[PDB]
Amino acid sequence: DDLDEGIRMTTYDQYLSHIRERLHITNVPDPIYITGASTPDQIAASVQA
Amino acid sequence: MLQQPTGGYTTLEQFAFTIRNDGTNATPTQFLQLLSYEATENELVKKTIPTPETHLPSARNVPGNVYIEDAITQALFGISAQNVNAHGYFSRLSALALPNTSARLGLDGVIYNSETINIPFYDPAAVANFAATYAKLGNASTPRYRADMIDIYAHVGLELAGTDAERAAGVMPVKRAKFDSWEGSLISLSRDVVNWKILAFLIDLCSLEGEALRAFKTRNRDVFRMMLFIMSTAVAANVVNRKVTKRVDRVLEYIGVNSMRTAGRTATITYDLSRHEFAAKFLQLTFTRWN
Repeated sequence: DDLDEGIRMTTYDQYLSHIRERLHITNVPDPIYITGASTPDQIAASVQA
Repeated sequence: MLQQPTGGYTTLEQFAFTIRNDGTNATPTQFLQLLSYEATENELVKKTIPTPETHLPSARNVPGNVYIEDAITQALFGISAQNVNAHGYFSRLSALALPNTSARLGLDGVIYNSETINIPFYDPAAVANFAATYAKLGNASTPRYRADMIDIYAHVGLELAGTDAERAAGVMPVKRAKFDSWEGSLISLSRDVVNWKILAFLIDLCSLEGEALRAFKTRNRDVFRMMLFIMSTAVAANVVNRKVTKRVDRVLEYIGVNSMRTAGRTATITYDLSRHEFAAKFLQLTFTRWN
């Protein structure tokens, strides 16, 4: 444990208000959708862009 | 932000179309069994249906947001007297028809300009095809565009009261349909079928593909034969109720033949001149998509 690490969860409405209108100012393609299949390869590669 | 697995939003318990009668709540399928009919000898033959016109009206700039869904039902099955409605914010729909738009269509039956916080809405991709067909309902009273309020009704009666043995030949004998009733009856089904979430149905028609369209049309050919019955008693010439010993029947004059004024007056739901043009524009637009 440590009350830290693990995974970071946030509600969709909090995302659209703060994160979505701010990453939108720059010319970066919108965040990639999590795959139903596994993509532990490009998860950060598409997040890199 | 609900999505469809190609089962469609109708394959869901979120919103389901159920009539209330018999002291408990029942599904449309159970109701229709009560509708028994005979023949009166005036052949109601199936004509052809002319294709709609592609031109889409323009959603004149409008701030705020109108309840696009409200009016769709508030005209068709609206019970309480509805005044002239040929005018109105009835075509904000087309503002969803274009590819990249931000305007979203929520659940409950609203059309937001910008998706706002905490509001569940249909999928932005499958609401596009629904618009490129129904936004065309904006020009319902423009002269040289309006449909014809006579021939479509022939199509309607062959649906809710046509035994297949007949539709396969395209011709049927005019019927007089009577089921058994209770108190308010015809008016009660209207106050009931109004709040049904019609958008939860129509979206499915323009998206779901042959695999899940043949299966969709089989489980929902009854939710259609319900909002088609009420819409019909707003046309019939008479509503006089026959009497048994203790029982009461709601004989309906001539389903499937269209007159111009309601038999209900007081007994059933009523249309208006501005609504006759509207029902013909809906009934015409929807049949091509269905059939």
